[PDB]
Amino acid sequence: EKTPIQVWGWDYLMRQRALKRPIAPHLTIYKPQMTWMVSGLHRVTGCAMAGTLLIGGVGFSVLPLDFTTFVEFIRGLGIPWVILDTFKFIIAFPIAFHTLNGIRFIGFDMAKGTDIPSIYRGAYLVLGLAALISLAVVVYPRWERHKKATLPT
Amino acid sequence: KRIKTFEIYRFNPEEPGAKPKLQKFDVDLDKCGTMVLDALIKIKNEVDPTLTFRRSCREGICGSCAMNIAGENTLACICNIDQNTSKTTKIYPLPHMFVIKDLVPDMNLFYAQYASIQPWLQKKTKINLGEKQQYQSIKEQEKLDGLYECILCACCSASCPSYWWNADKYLGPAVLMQAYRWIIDSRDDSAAERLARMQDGFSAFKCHTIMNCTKTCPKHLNPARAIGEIKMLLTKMKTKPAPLPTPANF
Amino acid sequence: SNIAQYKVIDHAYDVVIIGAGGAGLRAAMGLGEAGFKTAVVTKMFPTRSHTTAAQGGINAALGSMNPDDWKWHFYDTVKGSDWLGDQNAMHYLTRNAVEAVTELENFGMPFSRTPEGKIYQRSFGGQSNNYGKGGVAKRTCCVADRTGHSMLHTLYGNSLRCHCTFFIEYFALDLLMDKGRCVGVIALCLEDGTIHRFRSKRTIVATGGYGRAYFSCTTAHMNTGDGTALATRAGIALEDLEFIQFHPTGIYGVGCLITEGSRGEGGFLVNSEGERFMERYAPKAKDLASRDVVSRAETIEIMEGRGVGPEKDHIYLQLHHLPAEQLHQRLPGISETAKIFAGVDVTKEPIPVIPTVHYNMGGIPTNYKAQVIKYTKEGGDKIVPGLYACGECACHSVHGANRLGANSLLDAVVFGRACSINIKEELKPDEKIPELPEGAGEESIANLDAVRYANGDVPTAELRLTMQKTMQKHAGVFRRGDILAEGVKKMMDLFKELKRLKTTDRSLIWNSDLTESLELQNLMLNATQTIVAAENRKESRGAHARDDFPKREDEYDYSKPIEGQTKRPFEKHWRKHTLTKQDPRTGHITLDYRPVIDKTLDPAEVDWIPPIIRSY
Amino acid sequence: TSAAVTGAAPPQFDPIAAEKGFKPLHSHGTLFKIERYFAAAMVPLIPAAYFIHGREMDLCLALALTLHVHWGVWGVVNDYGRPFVLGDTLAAAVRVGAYIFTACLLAGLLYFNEHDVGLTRAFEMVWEL
Ligand SMILES: Cc1cc2nc3c(=O)[nH]c(=O)nc-3n(C[C@H](O)[C@H](O)[C@H](O)COP(=O)(O)OP(=O)(O)OC[C@H]3O[C@@H](n4cnc5c(N)ncnc54)[C@H](O)[C@@H]3O)c2cc1C
Ligand code: HEM
Ligand SMILES: CC(C)(C)c1ccc(CNC(=O)c2ccccc2C(F)(F)F)cc1
Ligand code: SF4
Ligand code: F3S
Ligand code: FES
Repeated sequence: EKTPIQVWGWDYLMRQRALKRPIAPHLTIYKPQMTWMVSGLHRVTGCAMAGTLLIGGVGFSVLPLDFTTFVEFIRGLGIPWVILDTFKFIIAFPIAFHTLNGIRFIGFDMAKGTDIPSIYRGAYLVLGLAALISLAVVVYPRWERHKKATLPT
Repeated sequence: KRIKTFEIYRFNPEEPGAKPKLQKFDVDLDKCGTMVLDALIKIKNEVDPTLTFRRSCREGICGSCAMNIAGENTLACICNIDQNTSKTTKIYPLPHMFVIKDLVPDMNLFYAQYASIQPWLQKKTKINLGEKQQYQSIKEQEKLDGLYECILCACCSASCPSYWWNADKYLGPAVLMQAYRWIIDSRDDSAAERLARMQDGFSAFKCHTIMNCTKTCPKHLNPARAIGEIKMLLTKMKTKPAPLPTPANF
Repeated sequence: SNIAQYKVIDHAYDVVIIGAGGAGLRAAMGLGEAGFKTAVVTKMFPTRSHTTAAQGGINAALGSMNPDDWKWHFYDTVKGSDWLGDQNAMHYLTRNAVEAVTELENFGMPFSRTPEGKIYQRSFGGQSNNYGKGGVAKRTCCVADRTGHSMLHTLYGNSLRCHCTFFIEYFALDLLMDKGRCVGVIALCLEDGTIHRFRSKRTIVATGGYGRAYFSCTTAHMNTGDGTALATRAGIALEDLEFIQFHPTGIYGVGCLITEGSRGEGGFLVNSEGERFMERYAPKAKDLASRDVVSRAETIEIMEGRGVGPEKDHIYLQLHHLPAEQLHQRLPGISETAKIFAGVDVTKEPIPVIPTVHYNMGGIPTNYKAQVIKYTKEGGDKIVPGLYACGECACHSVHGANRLGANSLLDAVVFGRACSINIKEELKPDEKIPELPEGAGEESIANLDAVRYANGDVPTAELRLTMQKTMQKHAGVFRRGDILAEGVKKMMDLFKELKRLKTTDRSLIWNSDLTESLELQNLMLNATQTIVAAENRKESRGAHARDDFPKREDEYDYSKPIEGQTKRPFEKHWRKHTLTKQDPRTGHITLDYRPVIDKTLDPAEVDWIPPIIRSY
Repeated sequence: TSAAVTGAAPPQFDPIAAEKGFKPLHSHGTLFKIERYFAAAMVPLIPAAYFIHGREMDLCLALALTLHVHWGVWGVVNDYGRPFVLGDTLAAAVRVGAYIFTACLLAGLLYFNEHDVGLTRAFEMVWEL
C-alpha cells in the first residue's frame, strides 16, 4: 500500500513511458568513486557469500559428491600453493570487508562520520583492515607449515 | 591555440525514431569564459543554436543548470572548464531522468516529491499572522545551517542509485533533507506528522548509505547526514528536543 | 499562424499571475487564501527566479538592534527616491513593512537571530534614524548573505498550501486585451510546444527587470523585461525607464553581485592609493551612502587614474579587516562567490569590484493600489481594467530615481500582498470570467511563427550583443547629450535590424533559440524606450546623471529658501515621471510626462516630505 | 488559427488534498532497528567463529546467517524487482522467491551441517590445502 506521493509517482512514470522519452544514462557514465563503488562492493560481497552458501548447501545435498571428495579432488590437481592461498584470500576478503564496512554503514544510519573526509578515511580504513586481516589469516598458517616442513623435531 | 573538446548528449524529441547521441564541439578556451556554462553558451551562440539547456543565475544560486560534467553531478555555471586540451569533457543530463530535450530533464517528480513534505511552517495553536515574531534562539536557528541553503538543483538525487531505481517510492536526498529541515525547526509543531508521512519501507528507509549525495552536492551540503537523522527519529533512537521557552519579556 | 499549425488550449481563471518570484508568489498566496482560482504562469521553476539571488536583506523597522520607527524608513525612502517617488506609495510600502517581514518569519523564513531571539538586522546604504538627523539605521533584516534565496523558497513552499495552479515553463507572449480591458494572457508551453490562452477576470504582471539590456549586469539571463514588453504591446506607456540602478559592487570579472551588506557590516571601498575615498565623496554616510552616489564616486576614481588592477579599471572592496567569525556568520555566500569567481580569500585579500547594472526602478505605471494606469494631461490617471503589476516590473513609484537597498524584496512582498487584498475587496463573486474576443492571441502566434522560422542574416545572439554593448556605452553611469543622441540612433537602427533576424532551431518543444529571440524583441522595446527617455531628460536626479546638466531641476531652486521664489511651470522643470509610448511594429517612441504624487495616503498619520538638496 | 480546445490543469501533487483521509501506513522503524541490532550482534560472531569450531558453532552460524541474509536479499529484491521494469506479477513473484531463497538456504545449511562436514570444518579443510 502506498502514500499519496508514491501513487502520484507511479502515474508519473506511466506518463513518461507513454511519452516515449529516453532515460538519461547513469551507471555507464557516472564517475567511479569511493562512495558508490564501496557500497557496490558491500552489496556484491554480501550477495556472493549468500549465493555461495545456497549453492553449496543445496548443491552438495542434491549431488552424490560430498565436500570431502570435493576437497580431495582439487588437491589432486596439485596446483601451485601461491594460487591456492590466493583463493583463500579471495574467500576471506568478502567476510572481512563486508563485516567491517557493515559497521561503517550502521554508523552512517546513525548519522556518524558522514562528512566527506570521514567517508573517505573510513572507506580506505575498512578496505585496508579487511585486506590486512584476509592476508594474516592466509599467510600465518602457511608460515607455520613452512616451519613444520624445514625445522627440527 | 587552446582548443578544448566537449562531448555533449543530444536528443531531439520531434524527429521520428530519434535516438540520443553524443556530439563533439570544439571551443577556444582563450575566447571563452572559465566555466562550463560559458562554453555551452558560446557553442549555442556561435555554432549550434539548437543546443538546449537550462540556465538563469550566473553564480550557482538558482539551481537551473544542474547536469553531469566529467561523470559528476554539478552546476555548469560554477564548474571550471578542465584546461587539459588533450582530454575531452563529457556533458550529460542529470542521470536517470526522463529527458525532454538535450540537457533538459523532466523535473516534475522531483518537484511533486518536494510538495509532499509540506514545506511550510505549521503551528498547533493558530497564530495572528502579521502580529509578532515567533521566538527562536540563535542555537536553534543555526540547526538550519546546512539545510536551508539547498537550491533544489537535484544533483544529489540524480546521483543516488537507489533513487535511480525507485524514484516513484523513494523520496531521495534532496527532498529528505528538506523534510528534515522542517522537522528540526524549533518553531514547527508538526514533527510527528512529518515523520509519519515517510514511515514506510521506501520513503526514507531506501537510503542505502551510498553517500553520492553528500559527495556531489555543489553547495557542500550533507543530505546523507540529514537522512541518518531522520532514520534515528523514525527508529526512536532520538527525539526532537522541545522548543526553548519564549522569555517572559519577549 | 502563417506557416505552421498550432495546438491552442483555453483555460478559465479568476486571476492569472505572470511571474513566480517574490511578488508573484506573495500575490498567489493571498489570492488562494481568499478562495480565488489562481493560475501562476512562469517561464522557469519559481525558485530559479531572480529573487532567489538576492543577498543583503529586507527593510523593516522591527527595532531588534535599537529603537526605530517606520516613519524614519519612510523618510529615507523619499530622500532615496530623490523626490521622484510617489509618496503615497512609499508611505504604503514603509507603513506595512513590519507586518510584511513578520509574516515572512511567521511563514517559516529562517532569519538570523539576536541574543534576545529576535530577527537580526544590519545596516545598509542610505538609511538613518530620526528623519536624517540621527545615526545610521539598522533595519535591514536578513538570512545572513542569502535573504532572497531564503525568502523565495519560503514563499514558494507556502504557495503549495493554497491550491494555486502552476504553469511552469510557460513563456508569456502577450496580454489578451478587449477594448482596453485585460481579460487574460497567452503563453507558449515549452514542454510540448502547445499554446495556452488563459481567460481571467484579473491579471497581475510580476515579471522582474530588464538588466540584460546591458552588457554587464548582476541579473539573471532571464531578466529580459518581458512584462514591460507585454504592457508596451498592449498599448500601455512605460514609466521612468531611464532610471537604471548601477549597484556599486559587482565583481569586476563577471558581474556577480557582492552585497552592500558587506559594507553594512563594516567593509569599505579602497582606490589604488590605499584611500578610503568614500570619506571624500560622502563625509557623513561614507561607504553607506546611496547607490547612485557610491557608483558615481567609484567611476570618477577610475576616470581620474586611481583605478585598481592591471588595467586600473575597477575598485577594491576591503573586508579582511573584519573578524573571520563575522565574515562567516554574516557574509558566507559572497565569501564563497568571491573565492569561486575572483580567486579571493576575503579574510586576506580585497574583492575586485565595479559598478554594474542591477535594478530597474522604471516599469509599468500603477497607482498606489498596484492597478495599472494610463495617463493623459486632460483625464489624469485612468486604470486599465483587469490589470495589475507588482515587483521590479512595476513603477508604483516606490523608488523614484533611486532605489534604496533592501526596499525591493520589501516592495515585492508588500505590493504582491496588496494585489491580493485589492482584488479580494473590489472583485465580487457575481462578475463572470470574460469570454475572449474572436481571434484573440492570433497576432502573438503570428509573431511566434515568424521568429521561429526567421530566415534573415543577423542571428539573434549578435543582435543581442550589439544591443548590450550599445546600451553600455551610451546609457552608462555618466551620460551626455551627444553620446545619448548617437546611442538613440544606433538603437533605432538595431531595432530595424530585427527584420533581418536569423534563427536555426525550428522545433516547438523546448526551443530556447525561439524563446531567447522573443526575449530579444522584448529587450529592444525596453532598451529603445530607456535611452530615448534618458536622452530627453536634461537634469541629474538619482541614478540618472547628465554631465551637460549636472543639477537636479525642480519646481523651485531648493538650495535657497522658498519664500520669495516663483514656481517654474510643469513644462520647465523635471520633477516629473517620464512616460514612454512605443509603437511595437515601427519602434517609434513619443514622450509624455506625469506629475509626481507628493501627498501621502493620510496627512493625519504621516506628513509629506518636501524636497531638499540630496546629500549623503 | 485559434480555433481551440478546453484545457485541463497540469498534473500537480496537491499535498493537502492528498492528505484527506490518509491513514498512516505501519511503521517500518522498529523492523529497521532490529535488522541493525542483529547485524551489530553478529559482529562478535564472525571472529568467534574463527577461534571456536564444531557443530554448535555451525548451528549458530546457520541460524544467524539465514536471518541476516533473509532481510538482506529481501532488500535487494525490493531494490531491483521493480514493477516499472518487470510488470506487477513478475515483481510479486521475485518477492515470493526471496522467501524461497531463505527457506532453501536454511534447509541446505542444515543438510550440510547434519550430513556433511559442517561449515567450520569445511573452512579448515580448504585452508589446509
Ligand atoms: C543579485 C541581486 C541581488 C539582490 N539583492 C537584493 C536584496 O538583498 N534586497 C532587496 O531588497 N533587493 C535585492 N535585489 C532586487 C530584488 O531582488 C528584485 O528586484 C526582486 O526580487 C524582483 O522580484 P520580482 O518578483 O519582481 O521578479 P523576479 O524574482 O525577477 O521574478 C520574475 C518572474 O517573472 C517570470 N517571467 C518573466 N518573464 C516571463 C514570461 N515571458 N513568461 C512567463 N513568466 C515570466 C519569471 O519566470 C520569474 O518567475 C537584488 C537583485 C539582484 C539582481
Ligand atoms: C559480520 C557482520 C555483518 C554485518 C555487521 C553486516 C551488516 C550488513 C548491513 C548493515 C547490511 C545492509 C546494507 C544496506 O542495506 O545497504 C547488510 C546487507 C547484507 N549482508 Fe551483511 N553483515 C554482516 C555479515 C554478513 C554475512 C556473513 C553475510 C553472508 C552471506 C551477509 C550477507 C548480506 C547480504 C546478502 C546483504 C544484502 C543487502 C544489501 O546489499 O543491501 N552479511 N549486511
Ligand atoms: C558492481 C558494480 C557493477 C560495480 C555496480 C556498482 C554500483 C551499482 C549501483 N548501486 C546499487 O544499485 C546499490 C548498491 C548497494 C546498495 C543499494 C543499491 C541500490 F539498489 F539501492 F542502488 C551497480 C553496479
Ligand atoms: S542538496 Fe546540494 S545537491 Fe541536493 S539539491 Fe540541495 S543543493 Fe542541489
Ligand atoms: S546517495 Fe542515496 S542511498 Fe542514501 S546516502 Fe545519499 S541518499
Ligand atoms: S545557472 Fe543558476 S545554478 Fe547555474
